[PDB]
Amino acid sequence: ETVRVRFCPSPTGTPHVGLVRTALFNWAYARHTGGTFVFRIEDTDAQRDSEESYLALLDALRWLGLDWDEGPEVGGPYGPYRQSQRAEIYRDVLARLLAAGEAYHAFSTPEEVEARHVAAGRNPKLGYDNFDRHLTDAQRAAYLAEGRQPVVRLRMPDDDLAWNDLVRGPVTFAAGSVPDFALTRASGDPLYTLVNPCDDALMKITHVLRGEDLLPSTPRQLALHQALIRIGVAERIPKFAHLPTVLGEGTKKLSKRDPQSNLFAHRDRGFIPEGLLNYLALLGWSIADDHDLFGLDEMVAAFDVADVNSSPARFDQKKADALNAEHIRMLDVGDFTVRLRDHLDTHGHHIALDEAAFAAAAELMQTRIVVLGDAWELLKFFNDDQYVIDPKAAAKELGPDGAAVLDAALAALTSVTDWTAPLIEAALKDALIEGLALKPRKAFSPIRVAATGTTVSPPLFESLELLGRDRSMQRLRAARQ
Repeated sequence: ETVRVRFCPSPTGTPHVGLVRTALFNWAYARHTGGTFVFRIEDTDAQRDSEESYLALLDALRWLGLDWDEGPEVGGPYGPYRQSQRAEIYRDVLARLLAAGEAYHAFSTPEEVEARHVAAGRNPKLGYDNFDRHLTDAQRAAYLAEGRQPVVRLRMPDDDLAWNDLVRGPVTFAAGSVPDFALTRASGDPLYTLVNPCDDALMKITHVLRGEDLLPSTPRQLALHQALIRIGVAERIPKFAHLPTVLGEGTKKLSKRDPQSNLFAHRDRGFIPEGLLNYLALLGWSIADDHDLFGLDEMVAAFDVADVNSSPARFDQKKADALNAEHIRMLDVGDFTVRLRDHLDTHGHHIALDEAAFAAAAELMQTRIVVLGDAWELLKFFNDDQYVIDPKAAAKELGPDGAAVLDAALAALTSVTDWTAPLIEAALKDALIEGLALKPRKAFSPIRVAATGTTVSPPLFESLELLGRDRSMQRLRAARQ
């Protein structure tokens, strides 16, 4: 205590599920511990789609129910929260590192390092060789008079580089194996190698939780974090927590070009935020050994990032859909109906039932869909303008024996006093099973097609009710021929 974690993407492209898990895992850990969840935009390197992506990231976080405590809109005591608005801070902090002799200006060309390696017998493949450490003030001034644009490098300590990862356990880099690293470009502008730990340090981050594709960076940042305390910019080093990389369909990383990495594809299909949050949570974590179905409140009580496994998680759409279905099934019918109706509408797929008739239809669909979008195909027969008898269904059901069936059905239905599913059922059973003596599945099949256009449909008798006497009869009579 008090825990401060951070979600700090670059604004490029739609938020991917791997990145959103990181978001989720920090939000849960903050919320678990009584801590603070900091939202920092890493937009020093602005690309064209950057506002498109910024807007996309906040929408992801706001759809899924993940507020931030400090960041965009809300502010905080440690701002600004856009890296692009902190250029002054980096330059100052670079000034102090330099003055302290924690960092130094380097002038070496890669050809010059290469030749030194060559001269040494060493392989050039090795990185920077720390040469520029010992430059004379004469050598420095000379370079500047030549027009050489130095970059700023951090002086690494000379001992073993290690930390105890919260997920991976102890990780060690050999002493002297990681070269003094660039903090700026030739232009003078700070790199991620400076801005990331500088901001973590200054925003007082206590725990870093991030994809393990960043792991290598960590001994540089610990080295930087250590200088920052010496210079008085910080007083603590954060703990690191490297989260398992999410796998695709081959044992490679889940691709950005692969549709299932895209958060909004899931949303577009009709994932509800509850289903996707439960899923994403299981990407490197279990809540218990006896179950994997939980809401967000149960997640927050239970989540500690030390139980995250270093074993790679594979994305399982079947598992995802399965969780979404149970979450759909878990909503109270009022909430679900308003979610179903809005999904459909805002997709141009408005079902032409009134508020009460739709409510009935939605109650039938709650247990028959894996996603919200599944409804369109099940329900669109309620729309006169979407009605189409499917070629296969009319060929199989609406032939020779279809005639007596539709004839008998039409006969039975015309005397149904109150048009209600029980009485429709009671009439249709008496005329078709009892009367014509066929198996229910063969008695009701062509009736299904006449009313719905297809061979798979919501409960048939409820469907006939919602459709009204008039349209049922109308559809059945036209179906004969």
